[PDB]
Amino acid sequence: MSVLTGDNQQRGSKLFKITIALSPTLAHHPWPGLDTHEPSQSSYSTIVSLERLLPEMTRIKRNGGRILEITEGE
Amino acid sequence: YNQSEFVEHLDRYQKSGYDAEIDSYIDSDEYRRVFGENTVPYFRGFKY
Amino acid sequence: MQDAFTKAIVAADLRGSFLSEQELNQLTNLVKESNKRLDAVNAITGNAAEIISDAAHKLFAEQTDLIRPGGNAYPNRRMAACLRDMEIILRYVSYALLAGDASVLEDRCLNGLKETYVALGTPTRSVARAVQLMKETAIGYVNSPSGVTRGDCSALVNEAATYFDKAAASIA
Amino acid sequence: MQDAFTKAIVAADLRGSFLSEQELNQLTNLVKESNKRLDAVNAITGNAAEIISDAAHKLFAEQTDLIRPGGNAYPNRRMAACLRDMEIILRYVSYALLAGDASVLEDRCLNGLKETYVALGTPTRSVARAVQLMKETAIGYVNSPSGVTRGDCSALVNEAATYFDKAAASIA
Amino acid sequence: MQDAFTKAIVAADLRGSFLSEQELNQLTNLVKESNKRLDAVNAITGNAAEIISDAAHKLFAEQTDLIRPGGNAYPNRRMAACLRDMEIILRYVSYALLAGDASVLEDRCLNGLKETYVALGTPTRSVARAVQLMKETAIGYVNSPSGVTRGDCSALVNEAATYFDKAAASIA
Amino acid sequence: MQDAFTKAIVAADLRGSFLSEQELNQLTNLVKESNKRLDAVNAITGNAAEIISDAAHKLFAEQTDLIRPGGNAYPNRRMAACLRDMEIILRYVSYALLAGDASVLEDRCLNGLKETYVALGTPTRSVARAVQLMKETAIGYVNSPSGVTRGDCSALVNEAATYFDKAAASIA
Amino acid sequence: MNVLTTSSQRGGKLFKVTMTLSPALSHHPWPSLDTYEPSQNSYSVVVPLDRLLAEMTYIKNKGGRVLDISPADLEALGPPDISSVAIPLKVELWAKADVSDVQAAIVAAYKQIFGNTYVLESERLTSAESLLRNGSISVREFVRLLAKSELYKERFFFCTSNNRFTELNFKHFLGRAPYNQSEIAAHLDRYQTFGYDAEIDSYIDSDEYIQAFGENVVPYYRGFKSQSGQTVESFNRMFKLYRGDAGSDTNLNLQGQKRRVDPKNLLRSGRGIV
Amino acid sequence: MKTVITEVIASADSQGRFLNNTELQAANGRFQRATASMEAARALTSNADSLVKGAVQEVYNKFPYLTQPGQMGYGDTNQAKCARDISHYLRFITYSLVAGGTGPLDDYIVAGLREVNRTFNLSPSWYIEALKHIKGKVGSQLSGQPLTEANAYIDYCINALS
Amino acid sequence: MKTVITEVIASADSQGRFLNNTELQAANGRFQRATASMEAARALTSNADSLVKGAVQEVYNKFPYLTQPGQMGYGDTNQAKCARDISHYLRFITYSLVAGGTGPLDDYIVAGLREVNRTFNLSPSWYIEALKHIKGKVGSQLSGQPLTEANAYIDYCINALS
Ligand SMILES: CCC1=C(C)/C(=C/C2=NC(=C\c3[nH]c(/C=C4\NC(=O)[C@H](C)[C@H]4CC)c(C)c3CCC(=O)O)/C(CCC(=O)O)=C2C)NC1=O
Ligand SMILES: CCC1=C(C)/C(=C/C2=NC(=C\c3[nH]c(/C=C4\NC(=O)[C@H](C)[C@H]4CC)c(C)c3CCC(=O)O)/C(CCC(=O)O)=C2C)NC1=O
Ligand SMILES: CCC1=C(C)/C(=C/C2=NC(=C\c3[nH]c(/C=C4\NC(=O)[C@H](C)[C@H]4CC)c(C)c3CCC(=O)O)/C(CCC(=O)O)=C2C)NC1=O
Ligand SMILES: CCC1=C(C)/C(=C/C2=NC(=C\c3[nH]c(/C=C4\NC(=O)[C@H](C)[C@H]4CC)c(C)c3CCC(=O)O)/C(CCC(=O)O)=C2C)NC1=O
Ligand SMILES: CCC1=C(C)/C(=C/C2=NC(=C\c3[nH]c(/C=C4\NC(=O)[C@H](C)[C@H]4CC)c(C)c3CCC(=O)O)/C(CCC(=O)O)=C2C)NC1=O
Ligand SMILES: CCC1=C(C)/C(=C/C2=NC(=C\c3[nH]c(/C=C4\NC(=O)[C@H](C)[C@H]4CC)c(C)c3CCC(=O)O)/C(CCC(=O)O)=C2C)NC1=O
Ligand SMILES: CCC1=C(C)/C(=C/C2=NC(=C\c3[nH]c(/C=C4\NC(=O)[C@H](C)[C@H]4CC)c(C)c3CCC(=O)O)/C(CCC(=O)O)=C2C)NC1=O
Ligand SMILES: CCC1=C(C)/C(=C/C2=NC(=C\c3[nH]c(/C=C4\NC(=O)[C@H](C)[C@H]4CC)c(C)c3CCC(=O)O)/C(CCC(=O)O)=C2C)NC1=O
Ligand SMILES: CCC1=C(C)/C(=C/C2=NC(=C\c3[nH]c(/C=C4\NC(=O)[C@H](C)[C@H]4CC)c(C)c3CCC(=O)O)/C(CCC(=O)O)=C2C)NC1=O
Ligand SMILES: CCC1=C(C)/C(=C/C2=NC(=C\c3[nH]c(/C=C4\NC(=O)[C@H](C)[C@H]4CC)c(C)c3CCC(=O)O)/C(CCC(=O)O)=C2C)NC1=O
Ligand SMILES: CCC1=C(C)/C(=C/C2=NC(=C\c3[nH]c(/C=C4\NC(=O)[C@H](C)[C@H]4CC)c(C)c3CCC(=O)O)/C(CCC(=O)O)=C2C)NC1=O
Ligand SMILES: CCC1=C(C)/C(=C/C2=NC(=C\c3[nH]c(/C=C4\NC(=O)[C@H](C)[C@H]4CC)c(C)c3CCC(=O)O)/C(CCC(=O)O)=C2C)NC1=O
Ligand SMILES: CCC1=C(C)/C(=C/C2=NC(=C\c3[nH]c(/C=C4\NC(=O)[C@H](C)[C@H]4CC)c(C)c3CCC(=O)O)/C(CCC(=O)O)=C2C)NC1=O
Ligand SMILES: CCC1=C(C)/C(=C/C2=NC(=C\c3[nH]c(/C=C4\NC(=O)[C@H](C)[C@H]4CC)c(C)c3CCC(=O)O)/C(CCC(=O)O)=C2C)NC1=O
Repeated sequence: MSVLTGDNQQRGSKLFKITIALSPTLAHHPWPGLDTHEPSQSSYSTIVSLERLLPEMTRIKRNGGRILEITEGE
Repeated sequence: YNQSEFVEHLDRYQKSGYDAEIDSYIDSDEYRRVFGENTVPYFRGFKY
Repeated sequence: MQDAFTKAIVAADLRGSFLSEQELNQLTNLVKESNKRLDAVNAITGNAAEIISDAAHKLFAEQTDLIRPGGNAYPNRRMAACLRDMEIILRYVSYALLAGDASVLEDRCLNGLKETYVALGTPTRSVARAVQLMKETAIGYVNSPSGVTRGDCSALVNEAATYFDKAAASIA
Repeated sequence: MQDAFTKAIVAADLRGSFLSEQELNQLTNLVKESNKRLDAVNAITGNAAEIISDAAHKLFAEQTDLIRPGGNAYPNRRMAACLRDMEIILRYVSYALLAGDASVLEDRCLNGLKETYVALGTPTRSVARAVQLMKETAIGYVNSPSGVTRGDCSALVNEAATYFDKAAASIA
Repeated sequence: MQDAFTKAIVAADLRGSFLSEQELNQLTNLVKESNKRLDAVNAITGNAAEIISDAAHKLFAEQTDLIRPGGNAYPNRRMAACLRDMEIILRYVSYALLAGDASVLEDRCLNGLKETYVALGTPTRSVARAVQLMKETAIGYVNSPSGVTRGDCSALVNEAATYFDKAAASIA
Repeated sequence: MQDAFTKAIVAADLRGSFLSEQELNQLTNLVKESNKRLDAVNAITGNAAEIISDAAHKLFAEQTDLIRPGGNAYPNRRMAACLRDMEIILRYVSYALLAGDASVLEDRCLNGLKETYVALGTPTRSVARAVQLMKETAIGYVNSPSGVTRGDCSALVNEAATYFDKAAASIA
Repeated sequence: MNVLTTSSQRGGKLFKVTMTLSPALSHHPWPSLDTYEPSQNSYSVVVPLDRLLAEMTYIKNKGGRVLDISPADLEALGPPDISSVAIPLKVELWAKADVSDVQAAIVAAYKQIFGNTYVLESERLTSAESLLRNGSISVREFVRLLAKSELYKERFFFCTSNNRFTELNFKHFLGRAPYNQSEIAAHLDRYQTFGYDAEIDSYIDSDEYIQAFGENVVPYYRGFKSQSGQTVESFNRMFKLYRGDAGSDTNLNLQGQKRRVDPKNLLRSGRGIV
Repeated sequence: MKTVITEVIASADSQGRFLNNTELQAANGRFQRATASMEAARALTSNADSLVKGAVQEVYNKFPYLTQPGQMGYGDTNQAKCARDISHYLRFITYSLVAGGTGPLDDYIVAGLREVNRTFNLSPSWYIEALKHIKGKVGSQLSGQPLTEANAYIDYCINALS
Repeated sequence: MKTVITEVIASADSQGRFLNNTELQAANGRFQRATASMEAARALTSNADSLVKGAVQEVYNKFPYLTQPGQMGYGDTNQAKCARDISHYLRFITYSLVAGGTGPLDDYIVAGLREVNRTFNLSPSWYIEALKHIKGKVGSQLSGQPLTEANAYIDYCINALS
């Protein structure tokens, strides 16, 4: 389950679980048609280390998806 | 130049045959120094 | 991914058993009707563009709000997304039809789809309708094609319908 | 990637022509012998492990230097790499055999291979030999299998050989 | 080509300077030890054939694969090439030893040598070993010769070793 | 350079062995068919000019772009180069045919040839075709000559073909 | 002397050689000073095996430096066939994986990320694969995990220079050659001040990476096709980078892990500052 | 070039795997199907001349205005390049029939189609109408599984152009 | 689960593409082949009982020592778990026959095989010998394309274990 297992190999310090409403920031299907992503990837839970927290958020917003939540990972 | 060059070339021809004797003139440092790779052979005996 | 045979196998295994003579002959029948099935899948592939186009023309004929400003199939970008989704769904319905099982449709296309559309503000009832129109035309083609041998394809037309109806139900 | 038909098509196109009645019937014959071809590819797949193993046992029987320290099939890591390469080459030879064309073998496997081995210090002559042994055993299997209908497979055995011989030549 | 003095001169010139009193006396010391140096070079010249022969006997004692068919010192032609290379390297090591500088060795012998051997399929590790054996025996001779005045030649034995070790490192 | 016997010998030597009774009789058979082989080589030599000419006429019949300005067989200088290459390749194919081995063809003619042509801008596919036409006509001559004793030359016609096919493959 | 035909005459193994000559071998017959042609600064010649020892000795003496020796017949078989990789097959990992869907991904990430070297079974990253299977991480996430691993560190980083590492990195992670000298430099400076790990992240969180691979697509080759903001000479670099289907990244080469893209070549695409 | 044979081989290779019963079953389909395919191919091959002239004309009959001066169905060169283009399509249809897949169509006509047609002001509608006509006439040259094959590929081109 | 049908669908989906003539030709192979496959399946199904007891015994006859005390062919539980395991293999062989591909074998026996066998001290040699024996007897229960199918899958298991 994206119910993070362990530290999810992030190492680092704290783990924040951040969910975003990703658009085709990521996951455009390789298909010929219009840069969609599966329907069930509307919200994308993801666990990142404290050191990598800021960079990721900057490139999420930059590519247009908007953060929906944020909780410390544990 | 001398009767030694003839004896060396005659002995090489007898030991290694015709093709090795032709290569001995062309791979000589005298050929390389004065014709190089891109100059056609030409008569030289009129210049010291 | 499952097909109709694979489904049989999974249920047999959950009993710890070799396939029942019951299940064997159900699958022998699927092989029996497989030429018809290939024609049915071929009917959709061979008219995919028109099936989408004709569904589309008719969807916007009915729901002229979608193509007004404020509407979810306006401007060109959104219309292209809507046309693309019509194709995606028709595509997974044809896959299910080759397979004899809905799973590829449910797992790769329908799972999460409704919640995507709601997040986006895409009117699901309109999307359901576009799927109903694709069904009408697709089946039209399954039933009236180029020099196919005459026979009865109603079993397959039903099954295709349930795949269209699954998608509609799942989305509305 | 090419197969025997695709090859025909490319040559026809370079003339600007529909396939010659010459080329048509050459391809009709390939379809004629295709059951035999499937058995031949199946002969290799069904004995891949033994073909590699038996080739291997015999390679090191002959060349006991490879398994001494200093040798290119020593220690375990290198032997596993050598066993792996034997499998890779047998694989692409079987692909060529299903295809009726050497191109997948030449393009995905043989292209650059010799220069790789020389860079690595892998003795190419030993690799060539390992390929010759795989050929002997593989063809053995193509010729003497489990309850296949009796007939003449020499044309296919030749063609398989040329794929083994291409690889050997390319590498040595 | 450089010798130990020429090297000093090149470094001085790159400063735009007359030789430093530092460098002067380093060179005065080389002149101080030059009789020993001449004996050391003479030790190698006077036993060149045996140094190569003894290195050789021992190389093939250790690596009996080189003298089997398939091996890089088989047949006579290849053994003669290998014996010739042993001589060539011993020769440039003796030149470096007369010079007090490795440059003639690096520039005329070692430069490109490894890549030559790899192109040829000549096992560089075996060549490195043949060089290590020449070193053992050569130094043996530098240390225990015919009626040379007794003294300490360890500085020169080291320096000779580094030339043997340069060659080995460069080739392996 | 190798011939079919020399090839046997090299493989035997790599085993450290006197020729196998297997290999002996394969070579006894080559001696058995050698009169036919001489006629086959003679067929090519005796019609070399026409084989090149006829191949040529037909190459430019098909590919009228080569003889337009901008084309690689225009002006006279380039046509003479192209005619010359046709002869060179036919020549090394005949050598391989006398030898019973492709090596002279691969080593003296085919090695590097493709990369030469690409550097030059010479269309390799056209060169491959010119080789295919030489093959057709050359074999024509091998099969239908002046008062040669009647028999079966198909084995030799095949082998000649593979030399033509090697060249074509190598170049295209 | 340049690019060759044939191999042998009586029989040989032709080797082609390359050097850098003084005006001692080749000079013009002009009135002053001895000079060789400027474009034959490094010259190459193909010599059969016997004449070979004699030639190398001569060249070294009269001043030249041998740059390479390589058999002619290696070098006659062209440049790699690229059909398999002009346009590849994409592999992408779906939301509810199928049990072997996920098997497909792992084998491919391995091949692509590790550059076709063998990863033996003792070697594989099993705990990490566990994670992908359960969906805890995604395909891009997993791809980052392999790069920071010892196996990746060990075959590609520890034993080669930074120039080489970065050049491999572009090939593996991004599928394309490195476009500029600036790219090399920009990266080397990052490794130097933020460490290895920060530097690894920089290809996997990049905009270029994100567009093409998104998050569920295994990185695949894409440099044999025209891309955006790619200098033109980066399509010839790709041939230098990938040597054919049977070629691989290999740190086990006799000469070791080395370059493949000439430093001179990179500068042709532009030089600035920083 | 996409054929049943190349597809299964591609799928094996990409998993580092020998061809297995799944892949050989697939190949048997392609081989079993060759007879119908190749009958379609022979019929389309010998009728090519007239199929092309029939479709060319039909483009002008359906788009009458094309044949007026200042238009793209006027003068020898336009009308010549048209016949040629339909001939290219029929040629690749026969190739796809013979090859056992859409590869020849995908590689030589579909890849790039729209960019080319858009730069040169060529309307797909013409080409669809050429193909619709070819489909009408091929109804009486073939029947059964050869017709189904011919249809499969003609329709494939029409979808590529919509 | 790998079948001809799932494979072609997977390949279409991954290129965002409707099934085309290439993919439908493939499917026809799988359907044409079902008769031979399913005959093999029925024969292996009804003989299961004896095929299993035959192979179990043969493991002990080829590895006599297994049946001595302190060994892994001794006592009711080992010998019971053995019969079961061969029965699992035959079961998945029939499934692979019916399914039109190796999927059932790949997913339920091959994935993980070596790790499991290595932790539990189970030698593949036994299992190969069980299967070699099953292959011997299936020579006279089937013939023609049903035998070829049975063989294909038995051999597939033997290669998985080598
Ligand atoms: C797994 C296969 C798959 C499906 C099914 C899929 C659906 C899907 N449809 C989307 C958007 C969309 N879908 C539509 C569809 C419609 N608009 C209407 O008014 C009509 C009722 C309807 C057409 C019948 C529109 C307009 C958008 C764009 C919404 C926006 O960005 O405002 C998006 C957001 C990403 C994007 O815009 O590319 C997804 C993921 N994506 C997938 O990968
Ligand atoms: C075309 C084939 C051919 C022949 C026949 C030949 C003969 C020949 N013999 C020569 C020398 C010689 N030949 C001899 C031979 C002899 N000395 C004696 O006392 C004996 C009576 C006799 C041996 C039976 C000697 C001793 C020399 C060396 C003379 C010198 O340099 O002082 C030389 C001078 C070049 C050289 O020394 O290599 C030639 C050209 N050269 C050739 O190319
Ligand atoms: C290339 C992949 C492929 C296809 C498409 C294929 C089709 C195919 N359809 C067939 C029959 C048929 N197909 C149909 C289909 C229909 N009948 C109707 O009236 C409906 C309009 C339509 C409903 C789908 C019927 C009724 C038959 C004859 C009965 C049968 O064979 O089952 C047959 C048996 C031969 C024949 O009777 O013509 C084949 C081979 N075979 C293949 O290998
Ligand atoms: C699952 C993929 C698949 C396979 C493997 C396949 C095999 C297959 N092999 C066949 C025939 C055969 N196969 C062989 C093969 C051989 N004969 C020999 O003596 C050699 C030892 C061996 C050489 C390869 C021969 C001789 C025939 C009979 C002639 C023919 O049908 O061409 C036939 C025709 C029916 C029969 O006569 O049994 C089939 C269906 N069909 C398939 O769909
Ligand atoms: C600048 C001074 C100089 C050096 C150092 C030199 C090395 C050199 N060694 C060569 C060959 C060779 N070198 C060896 C040496 C060995 N074989 C073994 O197995 C041993 C490990 C090793 C002896 C210790 C052999 C066997 C060949 C012949 C390779 C062949 O032709 O197959 C060749 C190829 C040309 C030829 O065969 O004459 C060169 C250029 N050439 C030079 O001009
Ligand atoms: C023809 C060229 C030439 C040579 C070879 C030469 C040798 C030479 N070696 C000498 C000394 C010597 N040579 C050595 C050498 C050694 N001592 C050892 O115990 C080692 C075994 C060996 C190490 C290399 C020693 C220790 C001395 C005495 C100290 C010295 O003069 O530096 C001397 C000084 C006179 C003497 O003490 O005998 C000369 C002239 N002179 C020359 O012109
Ligand atoms: C060892 C025996 C041998 C061979 C085989 C050989 C091939 C060869 N062909 C060459 C050129 C050529 N070869 C051709 C051949 C062709 N042009 C076409 O369009 C056709 C496809 C094809 C004729 C069928 C042409 C046109 C050139 C000149 C290329 C140029 O200079 O632009 C050259 C460059 C040197 C020269 O032009 O003389 C070589 C070395 N040389 C040899 O010594
Ligand atoms: C000067 C070099 C030289 C040549 C050329 C040569 C030819 C030669 N060809 C011969 C036979 C023959 N040659 C052929 C050749 C052919 N049969 C055909 O139908 C084909 C058109 C053609 C294929 C190449 C055949 C069939 C025989 C008789 C069988 C045999 O002796 O092997 C014979 C045996 C005597 C005879 O039966 O006439 C000789 C001596 N001998 C030589 O010393
Ligand atoms: C085809 C006609 C042709 C050209 C153009 C040519 C250039 C050329 N310049 C050379 C060297 C050189 N060129 C220079 C030139 C300069 N040094 C400076 O600092 C200045 C910036 C610059 C003068 C404006 C120098 C100093 C060298 C010697 C480099 C060295 O050996 O260290 C060399 C190496 C061979 C030699 O030294 O003779 C070549 C081939 N050679 C040719 O055959
Ligand atoms: C951070 C270190 C770490 C842990 C601890 C971990 C646990 C873990 N166990 C998993 C599955 C699993 N774990 C088990 C374990 C068991 N089954 C049983 O019946 C027993 C009670 C038990 C063994 C004692 C099984 C059977 C699965 C596979 C479930 C399935 O796919 O159906 C998965 C899903 C991904 C996968 O299958 O690889 C994770 C993430 N993953 C990690 O990265
Ligand atoms: C493997 C470990 C490693 C080393 C050793 C390394 C060297 C290295 N030095 C570089 C640049 C550089 N190196 C220097 C160094 C100097 N400039 C001078 O004038 C002095 C003589 C000298 C300092 C003592 C300069 C100035 C540059 C920048 C050159 C430029 O961009 O113009 C570059 C190009 C990339 C970059 O600029 O970051 C590399 C790869 N890179 C590595 O990864
Ligand atoms: C495209 C398909 C493909 C092929 C064919 C391939 C060949 C290949 N073989 C390799 C190594 C190897 N190959 C061998 C093979 C052998 N050693 C011997 O002594 C025998 C003569 C021979 C076995 C018959 C060995 C020992 C190595 C390891 C060399 C080393 O690291 O020292 C490597 C270096 C990467 C690695 O070790 O994984 C490649 C790329 N790679 C590929 O991707
Ligand atoms: C290999 C497959 C392939 C196809 C399909 C193809 C199509 C194609 N059609 C073209 C032009 C053309 N195509 C047509 C087509 C027509 N004119 C009419 O009378 C009708 C309306 C219509 C036929 C239905 C015309 C008039 C041109 C000339 C356009 C121009 O250059 O202005 C061109 C531009 C190059 C040229 O002028 O020839 C291409 C590439 N090219 C290919 O290589
Ligand atoms: C779904 C497919 C599937 C397979 C194939 C399978 C194999 C399998 N065999 C097992 C044990 C076993 N397997 C055997 C096998 C044998 N003993 C003998 O008498 C013979 C030598 C041999 C039969 C040839 C034995 C003795 C054990 C008990 C091992 C133990 O727990 O010590 C176990 C450990 C769990 C258990 O104890 O049951 C597994 C998972 N499990 C599966 O789920």
